[PDB]
Amino acid sequence: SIAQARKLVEQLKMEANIDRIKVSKAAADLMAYCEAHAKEDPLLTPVPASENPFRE
Amino acid sequence: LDQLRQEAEQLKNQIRDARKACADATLSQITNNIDPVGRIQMRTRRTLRGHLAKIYAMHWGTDSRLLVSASQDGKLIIWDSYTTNKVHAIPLRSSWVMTCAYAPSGNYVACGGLDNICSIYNLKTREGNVRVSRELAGHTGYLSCCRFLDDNQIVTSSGDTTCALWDIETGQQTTTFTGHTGDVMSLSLAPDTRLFVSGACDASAKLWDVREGMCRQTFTGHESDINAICFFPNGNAFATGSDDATCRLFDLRADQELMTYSHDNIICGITSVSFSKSGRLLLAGYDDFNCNVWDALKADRAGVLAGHDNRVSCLGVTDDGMAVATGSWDSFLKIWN
Amino acid sequence: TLSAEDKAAVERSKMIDRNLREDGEKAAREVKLLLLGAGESGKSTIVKQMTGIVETHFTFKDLHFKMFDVGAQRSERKKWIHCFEGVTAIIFCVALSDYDLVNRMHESMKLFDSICNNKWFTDTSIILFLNKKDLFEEKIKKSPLTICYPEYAGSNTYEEAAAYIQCQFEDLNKRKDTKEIYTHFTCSTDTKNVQFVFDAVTDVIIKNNLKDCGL
Amino acid sequence: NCCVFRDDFIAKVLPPVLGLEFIFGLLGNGLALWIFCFHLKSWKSSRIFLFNLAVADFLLIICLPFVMDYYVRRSDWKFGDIPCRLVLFMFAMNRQGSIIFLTVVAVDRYFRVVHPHHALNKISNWTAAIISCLLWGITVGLTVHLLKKKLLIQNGTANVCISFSICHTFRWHEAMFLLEFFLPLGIILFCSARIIWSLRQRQMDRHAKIKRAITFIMVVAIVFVICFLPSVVVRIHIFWLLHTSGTQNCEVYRSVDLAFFITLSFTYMNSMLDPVVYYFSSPSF
Amino acid sequence: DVQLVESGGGLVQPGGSRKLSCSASGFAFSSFGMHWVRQAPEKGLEWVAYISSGSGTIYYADTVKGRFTISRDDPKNTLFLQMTSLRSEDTAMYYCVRSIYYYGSSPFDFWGQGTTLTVSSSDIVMTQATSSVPVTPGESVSISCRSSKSLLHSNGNTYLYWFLQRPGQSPQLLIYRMSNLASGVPDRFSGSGSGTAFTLTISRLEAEDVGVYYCMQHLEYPLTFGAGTKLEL
Ligand SMILES: C[C@@]1(c2ccccc2)OC(C(=O)O)=CC1=O
Repeated sequence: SIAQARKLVEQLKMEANIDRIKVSKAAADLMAYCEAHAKEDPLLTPVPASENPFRE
Repeated sequence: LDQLRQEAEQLKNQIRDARKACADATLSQITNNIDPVGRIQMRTRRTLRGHLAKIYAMHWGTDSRLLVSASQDGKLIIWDSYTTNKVHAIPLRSSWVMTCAYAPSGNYVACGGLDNICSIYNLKTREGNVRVSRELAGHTGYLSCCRFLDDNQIVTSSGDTTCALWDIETGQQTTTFTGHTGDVMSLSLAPDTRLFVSGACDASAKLWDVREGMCRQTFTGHESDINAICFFPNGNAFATGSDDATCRLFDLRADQELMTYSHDNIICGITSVSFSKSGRLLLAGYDDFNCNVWDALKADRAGVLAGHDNRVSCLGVTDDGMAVATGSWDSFLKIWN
Repeated sequence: TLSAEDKAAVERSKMIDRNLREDGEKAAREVKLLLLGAGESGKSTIVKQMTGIVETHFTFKDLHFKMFDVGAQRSERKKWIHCFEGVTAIIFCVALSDYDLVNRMHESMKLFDSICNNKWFTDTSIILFLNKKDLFEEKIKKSPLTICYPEYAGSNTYEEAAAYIQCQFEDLNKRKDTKEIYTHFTCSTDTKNVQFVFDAVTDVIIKNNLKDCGL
Repeated sequence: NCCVFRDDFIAKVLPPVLGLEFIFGLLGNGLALWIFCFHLKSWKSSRIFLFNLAVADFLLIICLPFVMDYYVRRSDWKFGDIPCRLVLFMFAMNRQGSIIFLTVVAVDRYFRVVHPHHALNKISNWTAAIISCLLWGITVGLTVHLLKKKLLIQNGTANVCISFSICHTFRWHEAMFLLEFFLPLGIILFCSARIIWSLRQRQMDRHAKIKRAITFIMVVAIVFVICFLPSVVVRIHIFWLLHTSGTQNCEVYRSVDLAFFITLSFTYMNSMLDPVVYYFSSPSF
Repeated sequence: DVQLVESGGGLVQPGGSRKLSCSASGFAFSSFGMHWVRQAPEKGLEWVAYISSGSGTIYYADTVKGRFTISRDDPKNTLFLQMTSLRSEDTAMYYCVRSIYYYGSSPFDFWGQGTTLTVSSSDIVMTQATSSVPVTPGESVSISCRSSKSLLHSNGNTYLYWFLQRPGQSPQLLIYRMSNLASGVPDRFSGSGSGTAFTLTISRLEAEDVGVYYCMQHLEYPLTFGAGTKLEL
């Protein structure tokens, strides 16, 4: 009732007072991180069978 | 009072306007010139046998060699993925288990389900056997997920629209999270083990704060129940998989939606979502017995992990990113590579 | 080409496999029944005849039954109903004395419609229990039945019951080609419900065996 | 010098008979093998028994070329020792291999229906394989009676490649037919009667699947009787006429002989009916 | 707590027979493999026999093969070693050692109390040449053990163990698989090295740890102990 509405409006007010970065910048660092660790992904680039623990 | 009819609406309008203003372009436009990953081939390297009922959950150890699985037959097996051996076999008190977890230190495992009780087992005992160490109670609904923060704390999500943080020794609920208006089905922990997100049947996800215990942000956009969630390795994004045959990737800082992964030929829901070590591959488990991998930056199906005879209910990727293990309702675990 | 420790680990794994196989063989010989109802519909009477999930164990004619009660779950029913996809039968309990109270008959009918037409319970047979015979008779011989079903057109007697009630309940099952529905009246003192449950279980097991054989 | 088969009819009447037999049995059992090989991969005890029966059918259907041409060449043939000695043996193993498996299948169905709670209804695939191997061993043991005894089955009248040479020689191969057609029969008849009686008493016949099972179980017995009766009838008939008169006479052992030839012709309506009497229960079409 | 107690010693005439029993209480006896280790008066340790879990695998030392028999009694938690045709060279104190094998386990964890026996009237070889090292407390000491054949298996494990026996006490496990530290052992000890050459290091030396140190292999089931080095002063 009254308590539920008060809690909801307080939560919405708290959520609305946050700082958000631009979407393009978030995409930029997401792509940068995804590209930086490209070589440490055996799943992406198949690993040579010499060092494949699950050979089978 | 009538205030819920106007202040709530105007605050929602302000949130929508802020999100729209903060949106300039899409992720696809940025990653339009990125070289495609290409076709990906995976083969069934191993196959673990011994379960006699549908498998509902699994978890990889921190050494990327040991894993634990749960099934309806009331058994909790700990496998050795390198040699397909059975290190342990714990008999459960109640066979209605729908979740499991592995401690980061490798000392404890956890399980829960329709009994509304989360049980914690001890693996390093002087008596040589595995015995239950603590039984946590206090939830009023079926427990769907549980993740270990450390050897001393654990977070759980149940069907009573609440999430709680426990203290293992005392057994009391240190903090309780409220705000969802539907069953909470899954949760994931941030790499720094300070924040976590939960996916509920309310067709929405929230970002909590373990320290003080209040909701920080709310993400909407889906159209049905959410059955899985997973954090991006960076820790500033997460992916959700709902029942309307759609996987989506949100970003915490932008507080918006980045991409949706849908295909016209897919009509079944997603039961599990996981990422790769570098975050370039997104793996999802569907109800059509398959398991598609998606280019996380281009939304292009790069491969199919076919070879299961029933619904895929769990999915996991090792810490070193060397293997993928899937479990289905036909009581078979397969470690792809 | 293995070492001593590897061979010992393999032996331990084989012993674990043997124990798992024995436990599965022992568990596969039991009969699982799922109990449903509309609440305070006589489930207590049924369970006395012989937080979360409540399990009951009873034996009849050297057969081990397991009975699951899901009355303790207020959450959504479509998120965990698929767990009981392998139950051999479903026991449904309805109180015949709730026909003129607050309407509950319609709620029971809606629940029966939802349960009987689920995509998971496409094969599993359902056993229907109707309770409170004496009190229901005492009520109908005074209060008319037209209040709860306006479309009813018949005399006011017990013989009219078991008609327009059990037939209409069986009419909700628009999948008559695959699964059968058994109805059986019961009351506080009958001492024969276990026999009916055993007969239904034997019929279901015979059908399952014939299906498995391919015949 | 045991009296010869002076008919000159079988070699021109039986050819097309043993002939289509080829086509029907081969196509049916080949389709059965194709379905069983890489289309189900989910086997059970009854599936194992049916597969064993199909293999026993295959062996005869591939050993049929010889008899077809042999008599087609007017009771004359070709190479002497090894081929006929093997061809004759490969068979009894097929015949005595189906007679056992039909009874096994009938007993299995009886146990599934009449006693639905008996533990025998749920056995491991390993146990089924063990029993199947044991039964295969048993039938091989019974049929091994002719292993390398060549002087009689092969003896040169310039053309004989037969074994049941109407004569008086009592051992096993002979005794086999008398009992190996009643022990089986009695068991199948008893099982079929009990299945029908029980499945009808418990008020289940109105179900379509139950009705289909009721027809099929009786069809199995009917086919078994129709196929395997005439050979045994001719055998008891020739024994009767053997005991009434002289052993070496054969002035009355001719019509009964030609009968044996055509009567044996019947073994395969079953060999080729196997594909239709079984595996037709729940086809995916 | 966990403890193993055994008895059955005494004086036996040559050529006779005697039956030994090990009483185990405080742990899951059915899930543990049981060894049998002897010790001559002043001639170190020596492996004798072994029985696996479920009695599905039994090995014997070549010296006592045929004469000795080892059996276990799971329901009543008792380990039996029946021996016949005893000879004068068998006079030694015997021990009762448990061991459980799985990925990451710690074999040879707990050692029995020990019973004495008296009598009236391949085969990897290690060298522990150094015998006496008198060092004052507070310093650091090193121990060396060398194997004839390399102890590094294909899978990467190095099956070498270290044992310590304080005076008038049962031997205690220190290091397993050449690098791991046994539970309940202070972090002062540290074992390292390579194949065919191993060493143990003590950082800071104090009192209750003076005794005899032994090294052992676990590659092929004939087990061999070292000669034994001891610390004086
Ligand atoms: C007499 C026999 C035959 C017929 C032609 C050539 C050889 C043998 O007919 C049977 C049979 O029908 O199964 C097996 C035989 O030994």
